[PDB]
Amino acid sequence: AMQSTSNHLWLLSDILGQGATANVFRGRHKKTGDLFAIKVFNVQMREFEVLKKLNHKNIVKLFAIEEETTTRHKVLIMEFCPCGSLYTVLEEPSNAYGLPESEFLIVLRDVVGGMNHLRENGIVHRDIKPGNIMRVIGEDGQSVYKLTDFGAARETEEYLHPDMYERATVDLWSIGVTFYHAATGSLPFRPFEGPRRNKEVMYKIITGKPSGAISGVQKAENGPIDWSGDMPVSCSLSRGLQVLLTPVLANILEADQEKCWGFDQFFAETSDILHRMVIHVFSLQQMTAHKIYIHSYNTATIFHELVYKQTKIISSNQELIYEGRRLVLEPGRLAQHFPKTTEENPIFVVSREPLNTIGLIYEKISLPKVHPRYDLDGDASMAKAITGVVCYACRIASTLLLYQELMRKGIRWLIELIKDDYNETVHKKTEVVITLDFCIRNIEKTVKVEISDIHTKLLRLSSSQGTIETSLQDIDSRLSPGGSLADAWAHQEGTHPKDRNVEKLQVLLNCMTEIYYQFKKDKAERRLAYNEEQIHKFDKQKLYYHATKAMTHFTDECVKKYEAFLNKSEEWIRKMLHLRKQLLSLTNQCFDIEEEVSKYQEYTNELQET
Ligand SMILES: CCOC(=O)c1cc2c(=O)c3cc(C(C)C)ccc3oc2nc1N
Repeated sequence: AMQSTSNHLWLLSDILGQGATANVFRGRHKKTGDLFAIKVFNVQMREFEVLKKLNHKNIVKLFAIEEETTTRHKVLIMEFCPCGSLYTVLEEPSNAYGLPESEFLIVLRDVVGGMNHLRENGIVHRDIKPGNIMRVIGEDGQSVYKLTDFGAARETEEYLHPDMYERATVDLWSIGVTFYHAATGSLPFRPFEGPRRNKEVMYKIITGKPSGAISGVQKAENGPIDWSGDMPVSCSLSRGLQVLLTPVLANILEADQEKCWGFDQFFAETSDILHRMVIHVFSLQQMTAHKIYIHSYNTATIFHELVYKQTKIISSNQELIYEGRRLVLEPGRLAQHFPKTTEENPIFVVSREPLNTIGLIYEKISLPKVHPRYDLDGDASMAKAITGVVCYACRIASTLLLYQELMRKGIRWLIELIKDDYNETVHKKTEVVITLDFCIRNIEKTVKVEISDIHTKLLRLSSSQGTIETSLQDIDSRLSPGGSLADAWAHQEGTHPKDRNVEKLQVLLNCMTEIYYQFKKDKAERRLAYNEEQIHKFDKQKLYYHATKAMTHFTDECVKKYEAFLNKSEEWIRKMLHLRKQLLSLTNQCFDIEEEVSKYQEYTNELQET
């Protein structure tokens, strides 16, 4: 069967949504064949017309309105979103523990712009949720998010207000729940098992929320509630974004609506975050990657303060390396004039004073046990959770490999940087002995024409200078490829891209995703055949074997060699800082000596009787 209008037609199997006042399917155009969303509604045209006049990038554009053939049902033709809704995107195991940062900033940008455009024209939306946010591919390949379903008539639950759960600011609540869900991959207020079951406990978590906290989870049967005003360790965003995002959520999820943040200050603080640029920085001594969110007009002084807040490194000790060479940021240089940085090519921050080692902080997760009981909904949910765990193992393994590669590149540049400091001091020593060993014979040039006070002390300069000479060659001996500061252990420890460990985990991940997606098809068709049933259980045992092999290769290879590379890197960090301290001493001694040679080059020239 298929219904139609004057210009469109649509089957019934291609159904996307159904209500009591309208029914939404996908359909074509009789004259063009393009795909459109069709809301067959099953006076009121007043608000339909003013909604038809809208035109914004982040709004599902309501095209036209027509009449159906059989019944004169007033239908609405809308824009079709093949990629689905944000709720659909948050169910792919790649986003099980949070969206990527670039996609998260896209969501925050399009949602805020769409809501501002609705308040600007005076349209209210009660339940803003990931289901009401659609995804459409833009002309530049990047996702574009559009709003829909704002205006209906009736007769979710986890996104309601404490005033409303007993059955704008009230809508800003569902925004904070949506943004926490998109950033963490999970709901902020989770009772034990489904919130639909412990609906009475949900009211306890919402109204009894302490100020400043954003999360509350009950991890046991009738147990307690773990509160936190901080993002979980499994969050996909960087700490530079979490520090700017957390106060927004904490002050828009405020219980008493008298102290909600308000949309005006909300739109201002969000636009402040979106107008910022990102600068990738990598702490070589701490082995940590960072993303500094700074405005295009701030100075390098504020940049050093943000690096301090992420690393506890005093701005007076921050020394920067970029593309092999030094990087001196003037205290007034604007941020938009810095060198452009990526995750693969960041700015390296190092301090002359010793720093502790951290590495990568991730939450150790195990595999959940698979239930041999045949259950379409149970195995579909189990497959989703276990595939998201392997996705998390893929992301951590790729991050560990990037850390090791950035350590290898940063260490190489640091050694070639110390080499330049060495060749600078030798150039200065050779610049001052050219007058020391010269003026000492200028003295004896006058002797053959008391004075021993100069000689018996000037010889104490070359005495204290040859000690620097043998101390410089000892420093150079460590910079030799066989010295104590070798560069080969980085090529011997840890994992390399030629190992292709990330590709092996992604291959097992694609097999698990194929099985999970087939389980997603099985859950819909609530009954399977005998042969399809055996295939379902065969692939479930294959899910266990796939994830077991993935976790085994991850811990017994990716993690183990990473810990060995990091542990061997800490002793090289200590020895490197020891060499920089000695070289700085041998450097300043040449300066304190060159002022004495300049002091005695003129004392030997007395006044003459002329
Ligand atoms: C009332 C507003 O609803 C839309 O406007 C709209 C919605 C959707 C979808 O939820 C959708 C879902 C899927 C999967 C569940 C299979 C696939 C394609 C979809 O495409 C959509 N297009 C729309 N225009």
